[PDB]
Amino acid sequence: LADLFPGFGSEWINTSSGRIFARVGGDGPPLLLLHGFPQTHVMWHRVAPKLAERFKVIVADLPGYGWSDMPESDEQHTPYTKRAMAKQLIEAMEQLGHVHFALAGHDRGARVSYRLALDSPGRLSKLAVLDILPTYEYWQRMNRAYALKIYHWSFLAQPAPLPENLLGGDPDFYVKAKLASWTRAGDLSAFDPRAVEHYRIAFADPMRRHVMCEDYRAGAYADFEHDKIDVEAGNKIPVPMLALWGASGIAQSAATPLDVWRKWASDVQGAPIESGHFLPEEAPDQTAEALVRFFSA
Amino acid sequence: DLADLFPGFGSEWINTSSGRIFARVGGDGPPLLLLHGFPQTHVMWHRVAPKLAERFKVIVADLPGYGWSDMPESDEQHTPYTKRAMAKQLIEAMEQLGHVHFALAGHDRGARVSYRLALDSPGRLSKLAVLDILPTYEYWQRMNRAYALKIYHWSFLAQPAPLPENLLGGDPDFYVKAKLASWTRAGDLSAFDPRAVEHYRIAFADPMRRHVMCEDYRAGAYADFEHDKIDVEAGNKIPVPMLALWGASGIAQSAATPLDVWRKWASDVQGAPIESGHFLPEEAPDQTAEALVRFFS
Repeated sequence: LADLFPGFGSEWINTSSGRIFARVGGDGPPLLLLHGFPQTHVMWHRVAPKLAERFKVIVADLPGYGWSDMPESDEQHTPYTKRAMAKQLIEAMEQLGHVHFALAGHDRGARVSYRLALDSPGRLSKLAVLDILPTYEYWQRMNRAYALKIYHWSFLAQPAPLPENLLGGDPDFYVKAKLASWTRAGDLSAFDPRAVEHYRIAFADPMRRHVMCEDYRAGAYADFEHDKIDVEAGNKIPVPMLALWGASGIAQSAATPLDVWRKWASDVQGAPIESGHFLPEEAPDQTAEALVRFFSA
Repeated sequence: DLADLFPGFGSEWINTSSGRIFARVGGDGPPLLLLHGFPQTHVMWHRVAPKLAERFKVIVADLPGYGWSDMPESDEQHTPYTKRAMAKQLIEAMEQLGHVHFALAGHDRGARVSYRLALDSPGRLSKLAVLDILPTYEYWQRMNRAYALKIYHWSFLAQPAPLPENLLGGDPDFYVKAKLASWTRAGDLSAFDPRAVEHYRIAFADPMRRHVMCEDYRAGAYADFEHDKIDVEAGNKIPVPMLALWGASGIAQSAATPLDVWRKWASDVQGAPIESGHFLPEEAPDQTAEALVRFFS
């Protein structure tokens, strides 16, 4: 596997729930970058160097993803709930002395991120979420069109071992299919092939696949419940927030992203980026500039 | 290997313009066509058909593309696996037997053929029974988080080929047994005759058969929904006396109370829950068979 972060260090961060792997580079204010599915921290490899000019960039594999440890799950999928992941990453950052930091997340990582901001807003200076709406909003908008678009939300959340068993026949196919299907172009061309290999290798591990399903199971159940509590309580993220989404990404299929995020966040700016779902890889310069601009003031 | 679960039934290969329909035929008296659904074949009627065959000419047919019926070549609109097209094909099959006016009971996909048949060509039916379905429109209209999770396969199997085909190829025996078991009240395969499960497993082991099933579900997401929508919007009602039976633990009762739903679709509907999961004729053959004989005779 290629080193896609030339000059970044590699940290194995102990937490109570297992080690978090991260690449760490740059200097200045701490900025944690979180990837999503079916990716690993290397999806930031085109934007992290630009970020590392201005920030101490921590490019972490989510709990259970990539090279991070995989806490054993349970019937409530607890360690793979975004609430638990957020707590674990808070612990990780505290291990580095970062008790107040900036956070950009994409996909599942963005769900960790906004849940972090809801649960522990004092930990965040600013938050950026890339190509998501809250889990609640996806489920609340789960009509025929959207159930077909993000079928994987309900397929991967089926009880184990159903998705695991189907995924295990040809894991390569499914990870490449998801990478390809959510880009603007509909193929793998946006990705560095070395990055694709990282994703594919992570996906080839049945335990990693199981964790991804647990993530999606949490997404269907506890995460939704946690979000539901907050929306019905009118709890809003008070952390200044950037919502970026792909013009051809997932979030904009569900609804107008900024409208939605304004219901969840008191201080949110937003911009589309001409991109499919994989903003930092499909549109690295535009994503990097948006993030630098936002986190720099 | 494959047991004969209809001793005394003939076996009929019925030619149609779209390919052969396989059917077991028994009994004498008024014709009654029995259509199975997914992921089964005609043998799912093996426990109720003999009781029916005491009063009816019972034609137990494999749906087009299912079981041993021929598989018409599909197209970009999945036309031959739309319920409208399958209904036309089964009408043609019944005409080959000289049955232009017949009784029809369908389960699952077969019940979708059956009510579409009833909407399109109600002059063909004396009486209709649908087992454990609501119209396809109603499932998509009711689509929400709970139903998406419960009938995730409606959106999974409707994904563009070859995604569900490739995934189902990951563990087809597991998948068909998982569907069979998970939709029963027991949660396991104990309600089924092992020889019937073998029929379903063998049909499901064929990749072409699995592709047809996906074509059926693709139709189910697109054209079938559109056809149903036209009828809802035109206020078209099934005018054939109909019986809606559903499993107290079945697929229909979760989304909406089936008789109240079917009354919006049918002018003359009676209904009863059956103490069973989805597979009424196998989980509750006596109760199902009683209801059907009572309704049809």
